[PDB]
Amino acid sequence: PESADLRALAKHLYDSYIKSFPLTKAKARAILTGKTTDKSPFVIYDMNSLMMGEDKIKFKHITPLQEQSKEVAIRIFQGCQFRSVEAVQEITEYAKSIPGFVNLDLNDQVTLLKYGVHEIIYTMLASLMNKDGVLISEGQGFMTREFLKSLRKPFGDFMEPKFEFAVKFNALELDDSDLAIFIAVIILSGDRPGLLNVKPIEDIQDNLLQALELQLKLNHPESSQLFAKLLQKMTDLRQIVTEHVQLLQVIKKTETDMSLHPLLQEIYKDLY
Amino acid sequence: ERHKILHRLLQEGSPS
Amino acid sequence: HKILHRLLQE
Amino acid sequence: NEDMPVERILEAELAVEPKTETYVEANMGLNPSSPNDPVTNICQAADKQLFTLVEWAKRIPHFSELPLDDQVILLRAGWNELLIASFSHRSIAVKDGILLATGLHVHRNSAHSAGVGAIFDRVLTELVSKMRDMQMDKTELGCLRAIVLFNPDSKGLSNPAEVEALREKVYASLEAYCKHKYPEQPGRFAKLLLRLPALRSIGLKCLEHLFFFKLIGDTPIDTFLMEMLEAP
Ligand SMILES: CN(CCOc1ccc(C[C@@H]2SC(=O)NC2=O)cc1)c1ccccn1
Ligand SMILES: CC1=C(/C=C/C(C)=C\C=C\C(C)=C\C(=O)O)C(C)(C)CCC1
Repeated sequence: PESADLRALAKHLYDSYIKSFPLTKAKARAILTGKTTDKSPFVIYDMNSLMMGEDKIKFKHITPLQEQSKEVAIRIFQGCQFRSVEAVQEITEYAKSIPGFVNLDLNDQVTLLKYGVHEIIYTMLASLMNKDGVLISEGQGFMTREFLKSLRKPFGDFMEPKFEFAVKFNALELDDSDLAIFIAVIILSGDRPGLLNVKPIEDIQDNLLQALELQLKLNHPESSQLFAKLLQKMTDLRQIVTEHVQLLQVIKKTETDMSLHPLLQEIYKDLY
Repeated sequence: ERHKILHRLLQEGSPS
Repeated sequence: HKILHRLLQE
Repeated sequence: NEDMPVERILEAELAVEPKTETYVEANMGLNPSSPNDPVTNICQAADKQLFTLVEWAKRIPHFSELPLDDQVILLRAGWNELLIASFSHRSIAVKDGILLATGLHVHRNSAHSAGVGAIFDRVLTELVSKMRDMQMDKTELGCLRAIVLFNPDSKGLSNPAEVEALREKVYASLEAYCKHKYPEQPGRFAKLLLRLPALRSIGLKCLEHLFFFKLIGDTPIDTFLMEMLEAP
């Protein structure tokens, strides 16, 4: 399209991105560094500390969704699941703000969410991570990488791959306006298994890609081949998702009472 | 497959 | 890895 | 020439097809082996192409200049993707099937009557038809394959940085190539790059199967492949 258009699209996306996602990379980064005086995240680095961060909600109001009694490893696993349930909702809302998306075949809309959701969650998860940990619960806590990595049986390495991706991803130093465009690019992927009408989708992603390139050229002039490097991450995300799915099969085989949240079972069924 | 819950979110959105 | 390696240096 | 000259990448592709002669021995005239199972034919073709893949790697500018142990790491990490991309593209000519390097034409249902459906159906929809619909040329496939070869995240690599820089050298050449040759389509470069996610997830599912063939065996498989197939 035309420049003025690509820039408007960029601005449109950024705004609904601010509207749909509470802890932006900006706010996130604000916390992991030092900015904003009000409350530093409560650091969870071991069993007792988890307890303190957890049972803090015990003082706090009773919302939770698995108040212990069930081993450390599983409480954290179920916590990620619930955070993911929130995320799919924030993501679904953003998707609806992307021009021409709700005008697509309803079955194609769901397929895009089905395969795009986890790729986005892992992309945005990076915004909340540094080399030592990830912010949790709207940034009220900070769970260390060493603690997650020490979990028992198969849970010991369910986050380590995400951290590794985050390290390289953050190396591109994108900001929320860059991310807002990229996420949309991910959602509007014409290669998802099972799509009925590709043409409409690729036509929309085509414009989003042009917007992203311009956005990156203007917002990152000295960053060379950033556009290409960023699209390459789309293949990495693909791997983190199949790898996590494989890890899910394992848990299912070694954990007697697995049980996955309904919205998640819905997404993981017949996936890739 | 169906994905009934995704449909809900797409159609009506998220409640409080 | 014998094969792959042998083929690489000739 | 210019770090990553597009002309040599095409040459590496050209220099190691197919191309006459080969497209006849296993689909019209005689044929060795004489097996009675269709997953076997693809594994045979894969093994054969593994030797050629090394030949190709040496022709891509700067590969053979890298440290020998790094060369090994890269080919062990990208062989299945590099290979899938080759036969996927070679199969544009055919409607709903694949063309192996040993001259064998594998058909859809055959893939089904072997329990390798879907994974085979994804190749036709997610790879072959896409390359066909946008008509990616041999130069573009060569560069995409080169981008894949030079993967910096391959565990164990001695100096990741220098591999990423080669991959960037490739990104630049491809982009220049696309603009010069395909000025009418500005987003062709991104489109070529967005062929890689499907190659990636498809390649991973392919390795999942191969290890669901090693553990059980029964009339096992060719060497070198078994050598590649010992996980990274
Ligand atoms: C380690 N953190 C940060 C969040 O980190 C996440 C890790 C993985 C996911 C994906 C989920 S997990 C699964 O199996 N399936 C999914 O969709 C989502 C978020 C915790 C841990 C406990 C409580 C809250 N936050
Ligand atoms: C596609 C495919 C599979 C594996 C293929 C691999 C790893 C390489 C193929 C290379 C070829 C076919 C090269 C050539 O002939 O040039 C498996 C067996 C899991 C099942 C059926 C679908």
